[PDB]
Amino acid sequence: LDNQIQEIKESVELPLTHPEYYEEMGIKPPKGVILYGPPGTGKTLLAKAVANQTSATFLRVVGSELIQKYLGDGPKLVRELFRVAEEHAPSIVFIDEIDAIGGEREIQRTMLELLNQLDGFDSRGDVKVIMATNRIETLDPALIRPGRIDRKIEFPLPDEKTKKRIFQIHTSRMTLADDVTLDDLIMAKDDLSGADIKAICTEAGLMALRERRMKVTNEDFKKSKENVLYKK
Amino acid sequence: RDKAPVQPQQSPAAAPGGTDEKPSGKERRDAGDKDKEQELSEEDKQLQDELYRPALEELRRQIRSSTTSMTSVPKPLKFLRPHYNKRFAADIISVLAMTMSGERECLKYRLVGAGEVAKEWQELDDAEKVQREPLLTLVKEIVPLLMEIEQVDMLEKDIDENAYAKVCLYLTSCVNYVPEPENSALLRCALGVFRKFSRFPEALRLALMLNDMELVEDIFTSCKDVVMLGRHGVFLELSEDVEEYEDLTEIMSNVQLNSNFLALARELDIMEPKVPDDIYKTHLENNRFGGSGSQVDSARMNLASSFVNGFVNQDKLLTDDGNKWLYKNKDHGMLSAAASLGMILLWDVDGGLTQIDKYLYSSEDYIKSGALLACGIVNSGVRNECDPALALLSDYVLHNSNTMRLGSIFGLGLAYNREDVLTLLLPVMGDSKSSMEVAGVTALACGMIAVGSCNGDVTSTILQTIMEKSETELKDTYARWLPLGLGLNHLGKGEAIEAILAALEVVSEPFRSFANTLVDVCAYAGSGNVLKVQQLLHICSEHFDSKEKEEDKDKKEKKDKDKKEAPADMGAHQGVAVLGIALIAMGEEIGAEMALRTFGHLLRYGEPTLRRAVPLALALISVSHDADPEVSYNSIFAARLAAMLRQLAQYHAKKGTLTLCPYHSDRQLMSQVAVAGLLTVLVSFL
Repeated sequence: LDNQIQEIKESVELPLTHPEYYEEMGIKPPKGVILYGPPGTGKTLLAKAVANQTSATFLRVVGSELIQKYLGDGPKLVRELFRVAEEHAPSIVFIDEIDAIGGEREIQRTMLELLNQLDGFDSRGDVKVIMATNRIETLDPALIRPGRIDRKIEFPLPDEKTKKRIFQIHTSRMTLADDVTLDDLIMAKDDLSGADIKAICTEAGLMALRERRMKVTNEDFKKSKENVLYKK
Repeated sequence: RDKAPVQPQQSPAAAPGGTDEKPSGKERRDAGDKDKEQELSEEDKQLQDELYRPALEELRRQIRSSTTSMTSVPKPLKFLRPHYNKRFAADIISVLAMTMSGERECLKYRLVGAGEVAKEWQELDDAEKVQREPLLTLVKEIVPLLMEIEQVDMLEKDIDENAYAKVCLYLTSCVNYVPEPENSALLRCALGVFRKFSRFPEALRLALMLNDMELVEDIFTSCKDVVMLGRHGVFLELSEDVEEYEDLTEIMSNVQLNSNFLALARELDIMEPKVPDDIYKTHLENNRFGGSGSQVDSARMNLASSFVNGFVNQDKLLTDDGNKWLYKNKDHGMLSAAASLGMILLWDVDGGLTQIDKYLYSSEDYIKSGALLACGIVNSGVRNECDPALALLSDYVLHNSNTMRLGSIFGLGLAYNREDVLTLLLPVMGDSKSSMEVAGVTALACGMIAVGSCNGDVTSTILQTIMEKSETELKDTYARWLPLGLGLNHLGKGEAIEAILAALEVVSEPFRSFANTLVDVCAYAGSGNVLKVQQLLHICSEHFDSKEKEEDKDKKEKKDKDKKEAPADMGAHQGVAVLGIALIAMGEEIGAEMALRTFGHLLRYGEPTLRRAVPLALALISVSHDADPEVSYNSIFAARLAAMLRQLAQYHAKKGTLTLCPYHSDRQLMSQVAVAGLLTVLVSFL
């Protein structure tokens, strides 16, 4: 995913960073990109959202829970996002785990309000909005043609290779034994996303916490596998 | 092993049992004991017992130092005279001698005020020079000159650890927490160890804090010895104050042996490199001359267009944009616009005379007076523009040469302990014109002449302006800007008792109490003296609402370095100015997100003096984020003061006293536009 991360890096890191080939070029795509992946779970999407945290302002709003937890006030918080995104623009607007549509007719008018209001109706574009969701087919087609004009990226299905690589990244911070092999894991699993391997990591470190040990023998790795293997 | 064989050894009092048992405790002393030394309750009876008694003193200080004590621990060491890179040496020397000698140096440093603690202090100094872990033995031995022989005794090989670490954390913590009288030893012994060492600009910061005349001579024979050159002349001229560059130009005008520091060091060369390279490396467009020079109208934004002209900068189109632009202008705007050509020509000395010569001795009084003001603005070492203005000076009632006294006394103060300009200023303060800016630029000009003096002075200059200040109790603005120059003459002090002398002879009803609190402000430039911070908290609640403004306004001068505590609850107050006080306390700092976060609340106000006051620091603190709060001001208004000040803020965007005076004098903007004729000539802008 090196090209997939350097294309979002070069895509959204062109404004306000390395500006000698952005404002002199006369392009200015002030719309950001749209992220989605079959694994989802915000692991790769947060590993790509963290690639922009180096020199920028980060703003993470996960899901529409803060909207659907009270009376239907509506797009007023989105207008607040337009006044804070207008009076203060370094911040890339990063929205992860978009499960608003999944009332519904008010999500269509705050979707038309963020679509219409996001284009920069009063200025020459003002804020980059990177969107991240789990499924791209459930979203209404109103955000596609008017909103997305620059680029949207798709995540391929590895089946084996980035299951091994995602295992390597999930187990990079953790400690894996020598006898813990990878072929039986990437092979024994059948269409399991990053959340399930994050769950077997969760039973690895959590079941290691059950015995208050930092090391996980193979026998304790299958006995630890039984924890979420029974819980899931 | 178990304590069964070795525990009852302390019960007998036989001398051989001690003289062989104690070496066994030295062999087992690598970890102290098997445990936390729970023998105290059984061996404490041995205190009264007296051959090898210093070894019993070593065991006694070992166990008493081991468990707990504050004064009885180092007594066996001062009576012991220690005698007879290892783990045992790190244990009994490093931590036990570190805490032991630390509490002995603290208890004897605060108790009595002998040579025993000096010998122990030098022995620990050498042993920790062997240990080589800096900043901790240093930070412990700061309080116990001793530090002089400590540094010159320690500084042999390591340069950047002691210099960078010790001088960095001990200079910052010395100006923050340590009182002033030790900073002089920091500066003198740092002058020694930095005199032996290279990288002279650190000793030039020692000249920034010392303000000494021998340091610049030693650093000019030493910078001359090591041949960048013009760059260190540039930040040399930036670092140096008013005194040491004139004493520098008199001793180097005496010899200097090469004529090149007489060429560089006194005029034309902290400007000669910048302006051609500024025109070369920078490229500013014309849509700000045209746009920012297009939203101006109503003869006040026209004054913001004199601000455009003087403070716009490569391109000089608005400078030569036809004529009648100054003819449509007003009188004090004719002063500001006549001085604007002085601001556009801080370079081109030869071109300055041939550009201002048209506006010189013209038909209009403000054109010639603001023209001489321009002559004072354009340079600071020409000193050939004096005679045509100085000869005309005498007016004794109202005449033009009093405005030429504004622009020429103020512009000559920008050009400048002289002994002819103040003797010329004697009939100036003796004249006592109704124009406020006469005594304004008199006090400010003689103060800029007197900033950085040797512990100030109480001479008949400022004594004379105090007596003639209290002579006429009229136009309290005199009682506001005269203490400006008073406190400017107070600047440069290290131990001046001028706060007590003024506490005696400048105290009266509230027409000189602003002078008293101004001497209190300028006499406390900043050190570790938190007694004046709780005094600040106590007198902050005074019923008089101006000593709150300046005395509370001193916060940005006092704690200007430790800016993490500078954000306070001044915005949460409900007085008349306090929000203005914090608003000024922002200043021109780099302006992190917290400062602009304070400008979120300070930006939105209803009073024209605070809404007028916010864009000044809002645009000084930020010199795709500059013009956005400007459009926010366009959303606020769309009066004249706020519009002129917000365009003036657009032009603002695009402990040196030279940057501290202009705005502390500017704290009286809430008056007529006559003061705004002196608002344009602030030299604090780089």
